Amino acid sequence: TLSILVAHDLQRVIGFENQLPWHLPNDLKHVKKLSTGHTLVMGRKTFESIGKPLPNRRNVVLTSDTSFNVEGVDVIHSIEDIYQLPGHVFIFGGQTLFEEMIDKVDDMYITVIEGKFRGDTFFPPYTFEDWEVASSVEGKLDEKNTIPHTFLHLIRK
Ligand SMILES: NC(=O)C1=CN([C@@H]2O[C@H](COP(=O)(O)OP(=O)(O)OC[C@H]3O[C@@H](n4cnc5c(N)ncnc54)[C@H](OP(=O)(O)O)[C@@H]3O)[C@@H](O)[C@H]2O)C=CC1
Ligand SMILES: CCc1nc(N)nc(N)c1C#C[C@@H](C)c1cc(OC)cc(-c2ccncc2)c1
Repeated sequence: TLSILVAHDLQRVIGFENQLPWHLPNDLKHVKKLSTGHTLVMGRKTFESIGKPLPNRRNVVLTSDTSFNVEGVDVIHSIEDIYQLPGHVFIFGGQTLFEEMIDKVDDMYITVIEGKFRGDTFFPPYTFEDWEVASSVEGKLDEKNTIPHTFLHLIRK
């Protein structure tokens, strides 16, 4: 299985100055649940914005930099290398990788942040005409999660 995993706002904003424009604990819990034991694939900027691999899953970074070798990180150099990864593989970001992979994924796990943030990086446009709603779950609000959000699992038609 090849899946996208993304949090985007109402305008499909995903990033601002190599950070997430929002803090949402629930969505981190969502990601843990979903990806632990599996593989995450990310572009070099996405990785470098955190600088440390996520524990308890396979962290793969795509880059043209042939001297990239962070401990706990496996490296790939082409889009093609993705199809050679065994298991459930999550396209994890960022914008440029999402743009390359959106027409190739089986399904998408989208967290919709029901807000409008300033951004410089965006999830590619998509229409529901192409995607079946497998599930739509409204996120729960509290003191730690103050921003409305919806977990969408979308499967290609
Ligand atoms: N909200 C969310 O769910 C997510 C948001 N983000 C955000 O996205 C932003 C980063 O996005 P973006 O700027 O597009 O960068 P990316 O994370 O997509 O990384 C881009 C880099 O990945 C490498 N790469 C991509 N495609 C290829 C290829 N086909 N062959 C070889 N290398 C390739 C290149 O690295 P190199 O230059 O070294 O060759 C390229 O410069 C950040 O702001 C981050 O916060 C990221 C993930 C999720
Ligand atoms: C969760 C935010 C998020 N939510 C959703 N629904 N999809 C995503 N693809 C991302 C994402 C992402 C990128 C920016 C990322 C890469 C990374 O490299 C492994 C570590 C983290 C991270 C680890 C723990 N705490 C904060 C951030 C985030």
